[PDB]
Amino acid sequence: EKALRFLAKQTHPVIIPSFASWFDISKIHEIEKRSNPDFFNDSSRFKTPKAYKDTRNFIINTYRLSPYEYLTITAVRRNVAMDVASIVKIHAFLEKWGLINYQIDPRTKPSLIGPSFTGHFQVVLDTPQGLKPFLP
Amino acid sequence: NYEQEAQKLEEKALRFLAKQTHPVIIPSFASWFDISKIHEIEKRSNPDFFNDSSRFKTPKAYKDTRNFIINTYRLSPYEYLTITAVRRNVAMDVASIVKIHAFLEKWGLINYQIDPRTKPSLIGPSFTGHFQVVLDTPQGLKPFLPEFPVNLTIKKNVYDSAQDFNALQDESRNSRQI
Amino acid sequence: NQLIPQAYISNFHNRLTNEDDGIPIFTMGNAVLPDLQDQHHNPFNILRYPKIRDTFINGKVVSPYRLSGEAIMIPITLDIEHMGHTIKDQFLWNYNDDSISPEEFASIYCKDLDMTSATLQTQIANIIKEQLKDLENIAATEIMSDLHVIINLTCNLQDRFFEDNFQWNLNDKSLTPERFATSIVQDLGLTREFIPLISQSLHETILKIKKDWVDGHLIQDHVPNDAAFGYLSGIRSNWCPRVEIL
Amino acid sequence: PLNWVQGPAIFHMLTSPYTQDEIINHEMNFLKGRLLELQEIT
Amino acid sequence: KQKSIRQKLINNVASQAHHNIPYLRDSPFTAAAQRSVQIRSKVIV
Amino acid sequence: ENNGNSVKKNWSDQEMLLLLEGIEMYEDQWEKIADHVGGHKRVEDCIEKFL
Amino acid sequence: LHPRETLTHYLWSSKQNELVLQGDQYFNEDAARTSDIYSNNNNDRSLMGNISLLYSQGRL
Amino acid sequence: TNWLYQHSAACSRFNSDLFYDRVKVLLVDQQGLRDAYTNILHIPESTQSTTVLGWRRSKNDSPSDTSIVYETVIHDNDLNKPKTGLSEIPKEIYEDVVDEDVLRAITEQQNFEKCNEY
Amino acid sequence: NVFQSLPKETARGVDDLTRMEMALLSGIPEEIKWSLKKYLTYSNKAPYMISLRTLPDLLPLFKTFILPLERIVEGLNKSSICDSKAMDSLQMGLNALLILRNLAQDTDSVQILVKDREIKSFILFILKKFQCVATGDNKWQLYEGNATFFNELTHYTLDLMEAISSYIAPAMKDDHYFQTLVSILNYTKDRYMV
Repeated sequence: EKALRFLAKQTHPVIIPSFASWFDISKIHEIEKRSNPDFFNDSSRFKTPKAYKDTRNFIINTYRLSPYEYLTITAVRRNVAMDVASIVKIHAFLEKWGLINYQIDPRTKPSLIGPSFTGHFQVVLDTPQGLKPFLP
Repeated sequence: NYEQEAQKLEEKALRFLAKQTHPVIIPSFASWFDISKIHEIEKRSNPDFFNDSSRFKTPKAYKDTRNFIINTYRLSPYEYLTITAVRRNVAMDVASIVKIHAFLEKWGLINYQIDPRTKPSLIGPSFTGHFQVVLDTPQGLKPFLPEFPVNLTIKKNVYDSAQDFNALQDESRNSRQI
Repeated sequence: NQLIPQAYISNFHNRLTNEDDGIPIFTMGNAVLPDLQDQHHNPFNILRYPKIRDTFINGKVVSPYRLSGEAIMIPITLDIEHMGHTIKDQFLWNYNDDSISPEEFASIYCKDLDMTSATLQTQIANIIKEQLKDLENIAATEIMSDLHVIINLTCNLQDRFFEDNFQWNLNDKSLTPERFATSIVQDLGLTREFIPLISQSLHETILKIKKDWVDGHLIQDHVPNDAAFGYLSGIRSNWCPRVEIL
Repeated sequence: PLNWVQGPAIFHMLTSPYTQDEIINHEMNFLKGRLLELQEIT
Repeated sequence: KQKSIRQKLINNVASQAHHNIPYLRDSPFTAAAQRSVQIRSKVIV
Repeated sequence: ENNGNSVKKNWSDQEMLLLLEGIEMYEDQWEKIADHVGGHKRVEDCIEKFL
Repeated sequence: LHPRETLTHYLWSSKQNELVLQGDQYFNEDAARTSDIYSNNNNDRSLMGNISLLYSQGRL
Repeated sequence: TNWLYQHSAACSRFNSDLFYDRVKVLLVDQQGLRDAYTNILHIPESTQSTTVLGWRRSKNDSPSDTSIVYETVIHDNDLNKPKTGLSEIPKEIYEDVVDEDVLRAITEQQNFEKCNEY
Repeated sequence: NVFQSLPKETARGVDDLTRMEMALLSGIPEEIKWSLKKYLTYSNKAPYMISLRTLPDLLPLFKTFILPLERIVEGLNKSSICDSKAMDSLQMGLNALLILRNLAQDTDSVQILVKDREIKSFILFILKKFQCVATGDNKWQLYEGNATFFNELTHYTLDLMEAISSYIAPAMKDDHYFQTLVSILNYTKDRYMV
């Protein structure tokens, strides 16, 4: 009633992996019902399933509008009025099944700032009679 | 296209490698440790992360702060790493990060007071062999490829003997021939 | 010969009082560090970098200091003026753990600052004892009944003030706020020092709100304001984070 | 409380036999050459 | 001169022979002999 | 000659001659042998070549 | 009674005792006056690797 | 109308804006940072190859040689299938699935991901 | 200038006693061999350095080698020691048993060994198996090829029983130590053991 136009006008075409062929864009079913069951078994007044429908549609279509960039958690939090503790659940759920961060430019994914990786560094051993190299 | 993308990935991977200039000495009894996986000595000395008692102490956060401490030590080996320098960068409670720092200093993985000029050198294992460490592809330098198991040696390096393996001399002595 | 010893340099306090490095602890090619550039196996080459002969010239020699079913996290602020220079920082504390005493943390924290005045330790430990004993039965709560409060949040770090808005459910315990601040700083590209400083500025607000659920017991679970997309169907979100330099 | 102390002189002989009768003379020489060197410290 | 250096080499490599070679210091009888030479004498009363 | 020779473990006749000159000189003192070879060889290789 | 873990014991211990008896064959008269110990026997690796240690102890 | 498209386009512009912010400062302008507490150049983790796989042995060509060749290498399997992790899912969930070749594709992707070692 | 004021006492790495104490606490087997050899040398030549009165966190570090030797003694009636991995554990256990035998002639390293209620279970176990050898009972007949593994196993236990018996000075009626040794005395032919 409102998203038909939005899927029609400005959405880049659908790319979906083979182990996501069980996905249903219309309604939900038992996989999403048993993975995160808090939206269904009366957790609160807020977590009714129709809001879950609206948020999963908004996330997957927001990835449809730009399939070559990583959809981050903050950029969907700007216009989804829901718990951040459930935005994280739905976002990790949809990324986990390879739907909405599947085929992207790999230099778009946010990585946490940190020091370099020292695994290829050379270590030498402090043997009690010398300094033999550490070569397994 | 595959050869050019492989050469491109090799170039922009050697661009980010953190080349070694300082040797790192660990004590011989702490040779059980590996950067990648968690050993059973760490699982019985710090059980608070593996009992699933609290929510703020998972093995993933343990491994992240452990690799953080060891990687910020080995890039500057000559400098004594302190607790306050680590506490401002990692988000854990203070007691646990003090436990992990005292653990890593107990085994001599960090902060190992030694002067290697007053000890000899040895040849323990065999002489020859193409010792090649196998890393992973850093996801972020992968090719774009809008629609291939190529392995690439980044840095070749030869050593004549263990005495120049211990001091990081790569037969550059043809430059400085004394 | 010709090998550097593995330790014995602890040039940390001079970078605390460098006045170029933006450290808020004290008051009174074109790269900078060779962590991506080889030097062709001469250590002398590392003396061309201007922050590294700073740690060989101005360095000193240090001696190494030598040494429950549910954690309860309590944020602790620290604000002490002492001989012109001050100390303003913040850290969490595990109330259920007692493996380290605040006297021992005061002896450790005073040793990196290179004060060892033997009376800063007592003052720091008394402030920590005070802020722990003031909050012993306010962070041990068992909150139910779906509060879902709104949170404005600010962070002060050297005229680079962080501020954001979000809806929070403090009834489920799935989302660690340290993981939340990690997800923020991964996205905005900030330095790693904002990783504790947001979460340490969040738990306090959690026990500010928890406070009103227990002390005055004011429920006031009435319309957390939204933008008619999620929970409360107005017509069928709030804001976004930012870093403002004042 | 730590005290960095020099350890005792342990007689590690160069050649190591296994029968006792090939050892006792060397160990007597070690006991003499250690206790005479140590007696002057008192 | 190289004979006198080879004597000092062989009479200090073969003179240990049970602490460097792995398959000799792991035999029963060598380990038992090295263990039995280290027996401290019994204290009467 | 005075020039730096080729890649090591070649042992040209000049270096063999100077090694044997050093052994006739000093009878010990392998630092004073290894510099008399030319100083671009270690003690631990002059002893491995004289044996 | 049980033949498996005594034949494995035989195949282990006979091999180990053969290695122990063949731990002494390069210390003869005319096997040490010649040159086929020091040169080219990196296959052996046992001696001529102690020379980095024995000079550092002053023995020579 | 004109609500939901406007909101989703604003989300995508905000996403690309955060990307163009985070890519210039860290990697392009000065290629890293500098921690003030420790003299360590911070770098984004995506260019760093987090794990380390097994070792490999060999021998040099000429016998009776003493030289050591220490080196590194990269490795991956096929470098095109991504790492959308299905192994962090228990095996009791996806057994009321609709098809059987869907189950085969899930097991194929999981057996691909468990071949991180070589 | 900063590389001139190094403390001379710590510029060799760690000291050897902490090296020996950490080497056993790890799991590297050759470094365990080195640590036990050096503990044996220091126990023979200067036992007061490894006096249990001084270093209290050292006796469980030997219990963790001596206590899994009971399974080996149980399985020693057949040719159990097949590979080169169980034998190394056997030799480490016998060497740690010798170290605790050598520390038990001190009269201050002895009361800590007596007050432990688990070393005496091992002594009683070894003596019960040697009583099964000395009587000739059909249960647990000794395999002869393991006999040199067992013989020096039972000379290092009696020397503990010779040292701790003064602290078992109240003798009961139906005692197992007294019954076992009075069974052993009829069998043996060693002057030292008698």
